Amino acid sequence: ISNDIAIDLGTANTLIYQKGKGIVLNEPSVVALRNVGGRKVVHAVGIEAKQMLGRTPGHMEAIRPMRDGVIADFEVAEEMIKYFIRKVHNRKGSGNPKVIVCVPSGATAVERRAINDSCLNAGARRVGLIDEPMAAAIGAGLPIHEPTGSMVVDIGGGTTEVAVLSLSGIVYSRSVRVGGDKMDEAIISYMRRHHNLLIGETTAERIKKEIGTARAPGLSIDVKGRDLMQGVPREVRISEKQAADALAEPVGQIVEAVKVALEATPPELASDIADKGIMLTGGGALLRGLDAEIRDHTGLPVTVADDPLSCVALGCGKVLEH
Ligand SMILES: Nc1ncnc2c1ncn2[C@@H]1O[C@H](COP(=O)(O)OP(=O)(O)O)[C@@H](O)[C@H]1O
Ligand SMILES: N=C(N)SCc1ccc(Cl)c(Cl)c1
Ligand SMILES: [Mg+2]
Repeated sequence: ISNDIAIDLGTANTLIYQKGKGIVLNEPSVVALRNVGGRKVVHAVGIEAKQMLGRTPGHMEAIRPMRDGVIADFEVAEEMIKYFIRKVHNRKGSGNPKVIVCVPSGATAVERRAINDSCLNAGARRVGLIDEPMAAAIGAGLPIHEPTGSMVVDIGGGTTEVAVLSLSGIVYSRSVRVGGDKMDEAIISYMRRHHNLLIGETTAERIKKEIGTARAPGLSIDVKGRDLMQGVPREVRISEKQAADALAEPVGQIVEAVKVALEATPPELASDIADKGIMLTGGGALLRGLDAEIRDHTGLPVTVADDPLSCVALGCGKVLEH
């Protein structure tokens, strides 16, 4: 029994894999803070904190400290990390925990040092950082040890990360701040402007999951929220076609990010990718029809990973075990 862990520190969700056990934590990357005196104290982390989004009293806030793929608040991020690490600790396990944390290509030296330090402050004896797209690829079952290039497109909350890998190494990587959050935000903007209804970010995510799609059909759901002009609560019906229209902008931006990456690919790797095509991972890959949109605009085969939300955690878990 071990306390060694591998951590997917996502913009929206954090997952921990524990050596010998598998994925033992999967919670929103959210911290709720309460004002006391002039100080902010940690009130909740993870599942409860996300439920507080859009629902806080004045003396509280709920924050996503990694929301845009950068560390927005080092102290809150460190509190989040230490909370999750402490939550999975097994008193029956060995000490001197080794901790692997997945790092997106664009993370800065300052951010990497901060994550290292948070892990040490949580009781880690050793901290290893591994490249996140390597983790995503391994978790998606890509044979990244082969010479032939593989492309992974990882659509998360706050970012989409594209990488080309070969022989166990990253050859190209690019990050854009378009992903699941931009999709939610487009649905929010759509509801405001077309239906005069103000909706919360959690409701927007629910709409995206239930009726969202990258391609117009159709079916309909009830959407409740705040009236734009007068403020009274009310509800409207929204269809798949409407949701498609809402999501078209961020979908197009994701497709463009994939095109930009492809365009940077040198000849031999382009040949490789022309054969194998593109692997989608991340929760954004669950958007109905996104694979088809990418295929259509690139002319390349597009596959959706098995269990796209868990690919990175599964991948670094594999690395942890070996
Ligand atoms: N069924 C779904 N359809 C579309 N998007 C989804 C679905 N399920 C989850 N998502 C989105 O995936 C994103 C989370 O992806 P994830 O890979 O966990 O991101 P991160 O690693 O950055 O935390 C969120 O924007 C979430 O709303
Ligand atoms: N994992 C993501 N793709 S976004 C959050 C994030 C940002 C910087 C670092 Cl070092 C880390 Cl470890 C994590
Ligand atoms: Mg991720």
